[PDB]
Amino acid sequence: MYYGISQFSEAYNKILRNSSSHSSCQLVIFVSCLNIDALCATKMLSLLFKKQLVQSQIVPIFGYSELRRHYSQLDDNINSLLLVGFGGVIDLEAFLEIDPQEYVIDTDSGEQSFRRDIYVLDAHRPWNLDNIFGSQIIQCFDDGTVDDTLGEQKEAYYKLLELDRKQRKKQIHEYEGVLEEYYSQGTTVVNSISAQIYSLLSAIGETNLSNLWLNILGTTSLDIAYAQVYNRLYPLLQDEVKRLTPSSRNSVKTPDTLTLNIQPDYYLFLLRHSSLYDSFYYSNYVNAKLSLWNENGKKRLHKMFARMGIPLSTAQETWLYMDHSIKRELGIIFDKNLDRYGLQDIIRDGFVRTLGYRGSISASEFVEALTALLEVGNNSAQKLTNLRKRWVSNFWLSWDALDDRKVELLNRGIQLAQDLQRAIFNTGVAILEKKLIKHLRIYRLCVLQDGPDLDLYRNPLTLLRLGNWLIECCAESEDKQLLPMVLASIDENTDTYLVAGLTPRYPRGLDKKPILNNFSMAFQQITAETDAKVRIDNFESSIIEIRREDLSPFLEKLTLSGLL
Amino acid sequence: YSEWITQPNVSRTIARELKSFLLEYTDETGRSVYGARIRTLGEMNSESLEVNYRHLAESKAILALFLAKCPEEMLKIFDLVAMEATELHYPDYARIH
Repeated sequence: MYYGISQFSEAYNKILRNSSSHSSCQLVIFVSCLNIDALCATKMLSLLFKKQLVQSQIVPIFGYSELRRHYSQLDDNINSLLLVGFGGVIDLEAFLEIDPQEYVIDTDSGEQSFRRDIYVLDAHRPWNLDNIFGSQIIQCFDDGTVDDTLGEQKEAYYKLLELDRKQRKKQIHEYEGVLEEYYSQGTTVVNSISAQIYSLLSAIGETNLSNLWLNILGTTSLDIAYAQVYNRLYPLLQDEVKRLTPSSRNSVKTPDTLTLNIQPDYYLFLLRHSSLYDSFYYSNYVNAKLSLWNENGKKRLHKMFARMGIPLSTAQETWLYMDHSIKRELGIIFDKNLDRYGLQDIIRDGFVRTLGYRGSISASEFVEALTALLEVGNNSAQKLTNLRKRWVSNFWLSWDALDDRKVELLNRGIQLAQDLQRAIFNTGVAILEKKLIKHLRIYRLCVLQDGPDLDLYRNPLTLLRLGNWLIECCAESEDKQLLPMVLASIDENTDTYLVAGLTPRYPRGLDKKPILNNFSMAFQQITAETDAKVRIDNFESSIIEIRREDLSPFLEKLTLSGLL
Repeated sequence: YSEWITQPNVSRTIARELKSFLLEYTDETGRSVYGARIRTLGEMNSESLEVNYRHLAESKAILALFLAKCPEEMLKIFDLVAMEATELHYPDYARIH
């Protein structure tokens, strides 16, 4: 619809027509921080606007409250906005308090033009239809979902808008039925924003190995939560790697050679920086398959390395110093054995980048470094704001880590990633050993009342690390029904729980249609009914924060609801 | 006794005998003892296998007699047999010890 993927060129041309000059800064980019894909999309977009020498501002934004604040203080000289990684699923024209007649200019013709554009680069669905059809100012970068899927909803929206007797009754009842069945769909990500910007760069003729690596990273960040989208996009990335790879063969490793291979990139955690043992031990999937949170699973991992013919001391060597013969033979040693433990999905090909003589890094490892930098990089309302400020500031450590000049910052990211995953793992074995997960009939509940490293989980991405670590474990069990999960954690400082509504998902190797997140609107319904004090301004609207005394009534009303 | 253990037909027979002992002696649960102990040995990356002598005295007791009267020869044979048993249980444990 609003700009299909065939016509992203026209939106970019409109940006350069309206909001580019040597004279002035005119372009603002709002990017949702705590989102790797939005970050990579913004980095690609900023390299584009640097090369075209467009004066622009990037603002990292935590959530909708800060969005409405920052929009409100924009000057009229700013005649284009880009909203990256948010905003598609809310009526922005209503939420930002837009009146189009305040922005309209130069009607002549059955036509209008406007003093400001608001381009939306968002992969979340379902779209709000006021954005996609109602607004003349909001301009969504569509992946094709609208044209593929929403013809009935298009017709219903326009006929209901037209329909200001028996026929009137039938029609209005019908199209309200359609729209109220389209809304109250569960939320879901269908694309990578970085791949949408990459398709724009293909349209303009701007692709290069740097922009391709950013696209690979932003796409790779979806792999944990949105495996189907990653599988959809992976062939196109292989095409582009081959198209942009140089023609030399027997290429001798040389301090100027940037290379970007497709090669075996196992589903282990930070393999090329951990030891081998640790890269198995702290992997979400390995923990899920082997049930590694208990001594029997630990015994199984030891059994595996013994059967592989790898001494445990060698397995615990840091990967660079780990035995070269094992490093050569590792693919064979895995092929011979991992089916024997059901770990066959560990085998994967992924994108590996190596620059000169300074090591090798997969997209998997690189996004782990970037996420760790976002998470742990650097009165109640003021304390909350000073925390959100830390996260807005962590954005620039992940941003600067994307630059090869600053690989020491990437190594900070690697170290923080290891220690974060360690904290997640210890919290996870605490949850499962003390059997914290209460099995309510409709959904599973886990609430962290106390424990070490509790002060990390007040960050949404760290909470989602733990949520994904739990969900892999539940998904790979045979006894459990696949049910949604609520994960909650008290902040003793603010006296508020941070609460996350998490989808289930199938086992990692199986293939069916996707599972949608309906906590996003269920939390809204309970919020709208209740007298409780709960914040719902996070862009990932399946996350909320709520006062301690209000949680148990909120959860009781939730489990009475039929919406999950 | 040592002159008997070192006779090569006797030595090869003793090797087969101890291998059969390790693979077939069980707990009253029917679980093989040295199957489980070898599984544990590899998990620990250990170089040592604890053979209970009373088990060897219960089955193939002549080997228990030779082990008592002539341990230096017998333990060389039994070490080769134990490595064979665990190499059977874990391929390429020769890489670990």
